[PDB]
Amino acid sequence: SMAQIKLTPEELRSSAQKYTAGSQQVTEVLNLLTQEQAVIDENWDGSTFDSFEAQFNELSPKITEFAQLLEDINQQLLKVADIIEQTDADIASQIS
Amino acid sequence: IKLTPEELRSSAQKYTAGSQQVTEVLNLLTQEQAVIDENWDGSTFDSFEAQFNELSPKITEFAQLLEDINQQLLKVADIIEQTDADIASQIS
Repeated sequence: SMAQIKLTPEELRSSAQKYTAGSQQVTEVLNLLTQEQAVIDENWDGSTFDSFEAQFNELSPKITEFAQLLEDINQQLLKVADIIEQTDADIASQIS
Repeated sequence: IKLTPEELRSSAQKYTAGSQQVTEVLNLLTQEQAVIDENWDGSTFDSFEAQFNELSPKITEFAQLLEDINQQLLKVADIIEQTDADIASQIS
């Protein structure tokens, strides 16, 4: 329902940008450190970081789930923003 | 350990910077989730709100893990640096 949305198309698009920037950063961190984790693993034998590696692997899927949620929110806000903007265009031109 | 103290410290820096960046994103977008909720009445946005809220605690756990890894890498680096100095002194 459009009556419930108190943000303008431009405001929706400003918010959206924060979510996509956020998604990209979280992904950049995850990928960088996923790699660090392997550099360490390869260059360090023993069980001394086994608990860290297991906690990391277990949390990792939560982190990719998060990055994709943020990107999905960006996409939805963008689409809703276009819909509302088009609604204003139509009301202004089709209503006398 | 095939890694020098310097390499360990360079790696540690990445974990702590990553920890901070992940936390900053969570913080910014937690605030933005509240702005949208306050400015979008009804239950339409409830699904995105719910997913975000469920994941939030795990994002916090993840940032804390990165900082813990950072701190241990730094401790290990200190230990190995003393070892390097003792070996060098012994041979010299």
